[PDB]
Amino acid sequence: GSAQLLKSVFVKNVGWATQLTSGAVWVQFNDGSQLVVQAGVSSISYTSPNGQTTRYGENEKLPDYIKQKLQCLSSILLMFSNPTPNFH
Repeated sequence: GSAQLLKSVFVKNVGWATQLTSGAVWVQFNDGSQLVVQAGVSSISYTSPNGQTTRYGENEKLPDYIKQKLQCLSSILLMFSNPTPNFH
């Protein structure tokens, strides 16, 4: 793809993440499901294309597949661990 700047990021090419200016990251996976994550927040919103959105909070348990896909988001957290004044 011939493009300079991309506002979407592909994780492992298993999922696609859209960067929102409000600090929200929308990550869709290849299985057709989508996840909404807020920066700095552990409570995420998972949407399944069967018409089922479930909200995960720190007081909520993920099923196997949900935890599995959530694991891939760790890469973005590590990307924020890059030596920057916004990191401590």
